[PDB]
Parts: sequence; C-alpha cells; structure tokens
Amino acid sequence: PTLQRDVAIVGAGPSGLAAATALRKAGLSVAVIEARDRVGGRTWTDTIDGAVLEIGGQWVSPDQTALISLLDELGLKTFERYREGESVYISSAGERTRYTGDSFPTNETTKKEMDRLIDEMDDLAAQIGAEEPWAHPLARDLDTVSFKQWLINQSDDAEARDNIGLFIAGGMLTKPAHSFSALQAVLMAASAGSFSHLVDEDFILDKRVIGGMQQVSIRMAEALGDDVFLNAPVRTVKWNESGATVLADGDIRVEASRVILAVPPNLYSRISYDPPLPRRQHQMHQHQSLGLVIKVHAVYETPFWREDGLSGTGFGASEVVQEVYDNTNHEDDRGTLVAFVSDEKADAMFELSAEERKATILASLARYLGPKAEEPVVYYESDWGSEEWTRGCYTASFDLGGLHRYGADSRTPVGPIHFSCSDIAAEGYGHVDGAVRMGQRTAADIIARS
Ligand SMILES: Cc1cc2nc3c(=O)[nH]c(=O)nc-3n(C[C@H](O)[C@H](O)[C@H](O)COP(=O)(O)OP(=O)(O)OC[C@H]3O[C@@H](n4cnc5c(N)ncnc54)[C@H](O)[C@@H]3O)c2cc1C
Repeated sequence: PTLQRDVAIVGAGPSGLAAATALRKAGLSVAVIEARDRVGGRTWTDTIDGAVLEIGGQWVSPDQTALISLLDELGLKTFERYREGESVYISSAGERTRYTGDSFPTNETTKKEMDRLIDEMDDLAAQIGAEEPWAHPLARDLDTVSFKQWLINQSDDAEARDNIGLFIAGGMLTKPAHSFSALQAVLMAASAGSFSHLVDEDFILDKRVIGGMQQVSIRMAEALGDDVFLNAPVRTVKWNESGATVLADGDIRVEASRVILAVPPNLYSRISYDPPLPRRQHQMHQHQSLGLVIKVHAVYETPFWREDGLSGTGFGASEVVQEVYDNTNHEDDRGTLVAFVSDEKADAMFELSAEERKATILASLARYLGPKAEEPVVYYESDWGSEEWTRGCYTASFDLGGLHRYGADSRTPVGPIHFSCSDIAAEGYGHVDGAVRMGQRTAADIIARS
C-alpha cells in the first residue's frame, strides 16, 4: 500500500529504530522499512542446536552512556562478563603464558614499547577527538600513512606493533593494518574514549544485555507497531526540495518530508536515487567498506577453563584465533566461548571446508585453554559476509586516505535524505552505542529544521 509520514526510515537496525523512537517522542510520524523478516540488523539473538547465541553485537562498555540510558529506558538489564582468574597470552613465537595484570607478559623491551605506544595513542586520541578527526591540523599526515607503517615509524619492536595492531585492526576495524590509516586508528581509540579503554577488555567487553542485544531493537520496534514494515527491501528513492517517495518490495510506497538512510554505507548504492546523488556521494560511498570477522561460538558441558583457574580470555596476535573470551550466558550452567578470526585470516579459513575450518579454529582455541576446547557440544560460526543486507562485520570504514578526504561529508544530508548508521558515528563508532547516537542526532537534526 501507499502512506504519508513526516520521516521514512530505511532499515530497522538499532540506528534507524533509535531515530524512529526519538522522532515519535517529538510528535512526528515515521515509517521504518526493513529488508529482513526481523529487526536489529547487525544485532541478532538466535537459538542454534538448542543454544542461545548472540550472532551480532552484544557488549556494553561503561563509556556507552547513550546506550546505557536507552537500556534503562526500555527496562532491560545487564550483567558482567566472567573475569576471575588468569588470562592467556600467546607470543609471536607461539609461546603460551598465563597472566593476571593489565599488561601482557612479554619481555621488558616489548613491554616498554607497548606502554609508549598506548600513551602515544591515548594522547593523539585526546587531541584529535572522535567528532571531526579530519578537521585536526594533524589529520593529513596521520591519514596518508597506514597504521602498519606508522607503527614502524614509532617503534622497532615487531611484537609490540603486532599487539597494538591486534586492538585496532582485528579488534575494531577487522581489516589488516596495512589497509587503513593511523588517523583511522586514532579515531577508533577516541570513539571508545581512549586507547587504554580498547586495551582493557574489562572495559570494552564489560557487560551484556540479559535477553541479548537484539532486545534493544525488538523493544523499540514493538512500540512502533504497524509503522514497522518487515520483508520490504527499499529499491528506489525519488526526491526533491520538498520531500521524498520511498518505494519498497511488496508494492510499498512511503511519501515523506525527509528520509533516513539507516544502513551501512557500503549498501547505499543498493537503492536507485531519482535523481542520482551528487558526484561527491557517488565517489565517497565507493571508498567505504566493511571488515570481515568470523565470530566463533563454542558451547561446552561446563565452563571448563574456570576449573583450571582461567578467565577464558586469550590474546594472540599471531594465532588464527586472536581473541577468546568467556561468553557464558546469564544463568546458564553450560560454558560458552566467543572467539574471533579476523580479516585475512578469516579469508583463509573461509577458503577451507566447513569441517577443516572448524578443526583449525578449535585447535587454536585448544592452544589457549587446553584440549577440552576441541570437544564442544554446539559449534557455530557467525557469517555476516554472506548476508546480502550486511556483507561483513563489524563496521564499514574508509579505505586508506578516505577518512580525511571524505570524512567531513559523511553525515551531511543531501536535500531531504539523511544518513544514520554506527559506521559514521563519533563516540560509539561501529558499536550499538554509535548506532543509537547517530539515530538520535539525526532525529534532533530533523526536529530543529522542522
Ligand atoms: C559479528 C559482529 C560482532 C559485533 N560486536 C559488537 C559488540 O559486541 N558491541 C557493539 O555494541 N557492537 C558490535 N558490533 C557492531 C554492531 O552490531 C553494529 O555496529 C550496529 O548494530 C550498527 O547498527 P546500524 O543500525 O547502524 O546498522 P545495522 O544493524 O546493520 O542496521 C541496518 C539495517 O538496514 C537493513 N537494510 C539494509 N539495506 C536495506 C534496504 N535497501 N532496504 C531495507 N532495509 C535495508 C538491514 O537489513 C539492517 O537491518 C558487532 C557486529 C557484528 C556484525
């Protein structure tokens, strides 16, 4: 059918829904048009082989105040990731060492170099900020050198560089360090409130939502009722000065004063725009791309590692699995691990059979926490790259040199067309907290003009 609303919202991930929520609060009418048969986009709770698993985004850090606010406003509660006992570090040389502490048990040299790099990243993020990295006088220099090359420029120590890289590269951008810029690294750190925050997993991986993160979008959408349309990919946006018409599958047609495109940048061109967007959007959008990470879930009879006095945390820059954490659900007696294979290493695992990939990842888990890890009861791999309405994970980021060249244009509305996703956020960049922020900023920006 066909309908009028003040704002048409394309995509019902946490960013779009957040916008829809805030717009309704201000007495403005919305239609949220979603491609999938569900809401929540890159967040998604589902039962696989009888195990409740968080396929997408799931964690909540203390600096994520927009989201903490929304959580409390929607009546959802949180809980700590388990953290008692020792973490496991696996060196460049493949040596596994248990440790407690805020810093990795490397030799002194690497330890000092790490600390110098953490401080140096903290200072650059404090000076540069997550709001407009591109506008800082240091932006050009920082954004035309890869994070790889920058680290080489700063430190002679292979292992320290690799370990710093782990936190940004496989940690947040899920692209290799040779493919994004020092500026982009800085911007990541600023968005979490600092690099030290990215380093301490007790911070960035603090808490989860009882009921899973998808509940955040499900609740916002339940409150929107018939104004949320599922199974409706948006194909065309006709627009002008006064407003737009959004066409979607199942003969849907929304006429509105403003549009929010609440989809990750790499999918903007999935929609035909009549007339075509300006040259600048045409170019900038090509330079944006998602990372790749396999998010691995293994479920065990008990959380077995806790008996050996381990926390379930592992870090290993040179391992096929780079991070692992305890991801035992609230009140579950079965133990659950979450592990990550990133960028080029995810490619390599995807090049193997489903069966040979699982053996290889499980062997890696085994090198962290012992051979009981090769005996899971449920095993599952997240696969956002295969999904036509995502195409990777966790976030889209500019190619090398893209951020300073295009950054300032990335949120600018084009006539009635607005843009909101976590991939272009300031604080919370790439995280649910970002999606929520961008949605709310988009709504406010729309309110102020109307
Ligand atoms: C494996 C993985 C792990 C993650 N880990 C963390 C974490 O633990 N902590 C954290 O906070 N976040 C993390 N993230 C990232 C986080 O999930 C996202 O950044 C956040 O969900 C962004 O949401 P969004 O609203 O901006 O976009 P999305 O969630 O992608 O929403 C976009 C929506 O748009 C829809 N859509 C796209 N095109 C169209 C179209 N043409 N027509 C109609 N609908 C369309 C899609 O179907 C989707 O529902 C994780 C993400 C992944 C993938």
